[PDB]
Amino acid sequence: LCLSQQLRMKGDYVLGGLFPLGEAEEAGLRSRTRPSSPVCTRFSSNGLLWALAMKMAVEEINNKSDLLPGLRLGYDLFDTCSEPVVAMKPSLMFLAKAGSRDIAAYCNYTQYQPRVLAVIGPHSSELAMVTGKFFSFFLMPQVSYGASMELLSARETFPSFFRTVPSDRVQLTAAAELLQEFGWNWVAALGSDDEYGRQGLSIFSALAAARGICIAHEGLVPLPLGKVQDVLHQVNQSSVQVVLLFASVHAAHALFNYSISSRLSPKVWVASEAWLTSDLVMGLPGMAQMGTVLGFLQRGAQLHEFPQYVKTHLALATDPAFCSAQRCPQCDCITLQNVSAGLNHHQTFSVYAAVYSVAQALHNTLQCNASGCPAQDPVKPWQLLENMYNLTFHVGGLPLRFDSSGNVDMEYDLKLWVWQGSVPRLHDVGRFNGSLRTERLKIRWHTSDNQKPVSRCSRQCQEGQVRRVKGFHSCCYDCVDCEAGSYRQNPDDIACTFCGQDEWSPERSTRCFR
Amino acid sequence: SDFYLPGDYLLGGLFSLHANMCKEYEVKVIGYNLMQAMRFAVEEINNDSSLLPGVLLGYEIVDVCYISNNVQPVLYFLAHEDNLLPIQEDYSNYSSRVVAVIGPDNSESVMTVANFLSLFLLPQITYSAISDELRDKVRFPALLRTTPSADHHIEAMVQLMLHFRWNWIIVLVSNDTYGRDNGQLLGERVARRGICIAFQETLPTLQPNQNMTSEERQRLVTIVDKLQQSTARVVVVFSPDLTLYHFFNEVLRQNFTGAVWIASESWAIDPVLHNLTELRHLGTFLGITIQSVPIPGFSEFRETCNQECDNCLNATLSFNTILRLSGERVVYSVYSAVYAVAHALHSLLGCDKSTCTKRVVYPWQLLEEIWKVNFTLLDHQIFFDPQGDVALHLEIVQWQWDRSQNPFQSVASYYPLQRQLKNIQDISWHTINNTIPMSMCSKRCQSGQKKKPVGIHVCCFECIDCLPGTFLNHTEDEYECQACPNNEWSYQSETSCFKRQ
Ligand SMILES: COC(=O)[C@H](Cc1ccccc1)NC(=O)[C@H](CC(=O)O)NCCCc1ccc(OC)c(O)c1
Repeated sequence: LCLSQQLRMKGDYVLGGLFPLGEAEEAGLRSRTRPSSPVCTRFSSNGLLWALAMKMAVEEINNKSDLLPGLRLGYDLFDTCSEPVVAMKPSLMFLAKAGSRDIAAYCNYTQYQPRVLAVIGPHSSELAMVTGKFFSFFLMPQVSYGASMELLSARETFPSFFRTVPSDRVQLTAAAELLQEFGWNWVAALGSDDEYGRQGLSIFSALAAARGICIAHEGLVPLPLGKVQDVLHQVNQSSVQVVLLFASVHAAHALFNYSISSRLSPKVWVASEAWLTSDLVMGLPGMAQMGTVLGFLQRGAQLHEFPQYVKTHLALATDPAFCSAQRCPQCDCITLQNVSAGLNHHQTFSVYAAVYSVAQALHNTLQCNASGCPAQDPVKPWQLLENMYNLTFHVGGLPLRFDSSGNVDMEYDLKLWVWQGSVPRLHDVGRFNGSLRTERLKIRWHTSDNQKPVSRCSRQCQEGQVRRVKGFHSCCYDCVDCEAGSYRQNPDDIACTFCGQDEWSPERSTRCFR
Repeated sequence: SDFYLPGDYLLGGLFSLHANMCKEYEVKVIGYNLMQAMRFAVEEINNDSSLLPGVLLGYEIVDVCYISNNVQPVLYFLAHEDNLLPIQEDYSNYSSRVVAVIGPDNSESVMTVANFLSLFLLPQITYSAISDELRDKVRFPALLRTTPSADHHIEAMVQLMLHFRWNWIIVLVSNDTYGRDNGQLLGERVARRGICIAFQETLPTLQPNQNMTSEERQRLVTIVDKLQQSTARVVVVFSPDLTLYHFFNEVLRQNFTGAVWIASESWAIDPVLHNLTELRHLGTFLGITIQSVPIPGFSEFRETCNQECDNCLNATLSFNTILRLSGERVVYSVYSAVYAVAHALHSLLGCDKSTCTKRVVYPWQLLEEIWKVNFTLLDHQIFFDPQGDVALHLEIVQWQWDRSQNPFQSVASYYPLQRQLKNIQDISWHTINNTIPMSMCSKRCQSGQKKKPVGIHVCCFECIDCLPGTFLNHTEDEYECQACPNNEWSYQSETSCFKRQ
């Protein structure tokens, strides 16, 4: 076929694009002795899907007369093989002046002239950070699908970063609202042993303290053995019924595999989105015994016409007449057998929206009239940025907005797992848009009597009961009714003291008597 | 000016002269100290004809105060000697303006610069950057460190705690990477050894030049109240220095006393925190830092953008007193880094005592040679472990307030190759009669008295007598009593049974 050659498209303005067209060979991960650019060959469907989706979005912008009237908008896509080393080279290429192969050093770059107008950013948050630190110095506007880490919202370090997916803090505030509204206070929080889960733990630990939720244990579970046994043992020794599992897929898979292997107890699990789309996790045969699973999932329109477009253009890509119309081997050896699994992935909309945003931002920057654009000097990136920072735009007829933190405002659904025998299915229970609404009466529980489980702590005692502090931050108390025959001693002391040989006192007594 | 010196080969240097145009932030004494330290090192290497004959070794230095400006000096170092920088699939034949970079000291900027220099395999040596993830040579192939890792600092803390038998500690962490990562690492280390964390709390980020809000004050008040009511009197602190000035003042306002404070390497040697008079009331202050090695002749040497400093001399002229009393602890890292590059370069050129057969030094070859050096400086062997670390001695210090004495007294020495704490000397405690301070969740039980756990922490247990008809076999179990044989009895709390009908 001839499909790599389509990854570049001339125009009056050009969008840079970063996608994982390939994947690194997990078995090799060759270490480097000499400073050559690494190469990858292993194909992956979803990265190419997003690439085609971008091509589709730019094609739509070119077809329509309303946006960028009479201009030709192009694109320039490159393969980020998940490595910072691989991703950095095209990041530099984006900045080399037109026709050149060189990037001159300067003390300042508001004066400079890069060859692309904006960069559609990489999927993963690690590459998002690495490339954002570089791009933001040049004030190159970067619009990212996929990357959700909240650290990228900080404008003191990422002044030019935007994204069409909500950051983790929205999901975790929804989770905190869920915990508070249901009246649970005593919970355990596990993150995966990667920066996604660890930073999620930081965010959730900060959020919970504002609402009285006291974390019984704040643990991390490894990615690929005694560690999981220790973590689950400490969670089991805690009298916790509600567990937050903000994990990557493989870590959750391992945790549940061992929990089934250990005949673990059933519990309420609150799910990360990455786990919640659980096709390979929910297939574990023992999963039904683990207790009820809830989680917050994005809601957004699918790019309904996408599969037909992919069919059409992969049919065209093998037509030798179309070949009469560069940077990836094995991209030209792809047919629908390889690709036709991910066609429904919602990331395609986020990619689609991303392109639209830049187009609209340029359209507002040029101030093009509906009949045609005014005469203009070639627009610069830092000229887009100031108009883009407060944008409102329409994608598929849906309105969208960037606030100054760079995130889109988008709502979430509460999803519950329902067991059709051995088949688990996702079902809808509620909605979150800054406040939480739930169909409480529609939930089914794992307890034999189908009633809500209880997980909470007494945050104050009464009558001078014996107190013990508990919780990872020491914000819960457990209260003990000191038994008749011993007395409180000091009302803040750890334990009671016994009366004399001929003395006695009642229950909870702060005194001793005869 | 000091920031540039020509030569036949050049070293790049990144130093944080200001806190967080970097001049807008407050000048830091230690940053300027290390800035001049590198100058002394290069002066020595240019003087000694035996180390690099027929070669002048130059340097260029740029300020990196914080995560702000890090991209600029990297692009400025990598240029092809005329501000150009070609985009290549292979850089094997490329002459960068510097052959090596003496990189930053704060983890975020270190990683930021390393991710960029990794493309060219330009060797980077960083001083005093601790984060353990820097041991990953697949993620960071080009990076080496003249400092022990966070692993060793935490292990030294743990062995200090074990030696004086402290089971019950409070951990305070700043609201950023330095606090969070080291708090997690300490959490991993502590649990396996029988020590227990009473609770962990995140300190709110505050600045001495800024007014504290009432919300932040309430947060600090809550933390200090938790400190006040708890039985754990050992406090470990992971924070940059600036946050602490408010914190301790609040601690002083609430009349807290009697704790042992363990300072991590970020603030264990801060002169400014040391200067406050009232900290004497808060108990003993201990810290962990790399050992003093005296650089000979050094002190009387210290007496196109972001390459300047106006405040440095005026701000340093006062704290130079404390520096002169102190042990030059971090200077040796920079000194050794420059000497390591010098030896690797000498052997890369195949140079004799007489002359060097000069060649275009492509940085990847200099990295290949830097991996192999092994030599003595000031009677200490330096060579790189495969992960890129250099085995400097760690040292535990007590803060001493008899002014005009040495302000940071050595009390123990930690050897990393042996992973062991040794040569412990006297620590003068705050206690009423200079006894070792005590902290456990509960007191050790009497004989014949079994242990009953109070919570998740193994460190916490009640004591309960074994009843008549049972005895406690300490040698085999201690959490439950044992029944006496078929014709024996016991007198409640006792270790053994006796014969009775
Ligand atoms: C994010 O940085 C941190 O949180 C802190 C504080 C800091 C912030 C900004 C710039 C520099 C340091 N880092 C450290 O203490 C690093 C460990 C690491 O960061 O890997 N060990 C350095 C100990 C001697 C030191 C020399 C120079 C100093 O200033 C010029 C300074 O403050 C401390």
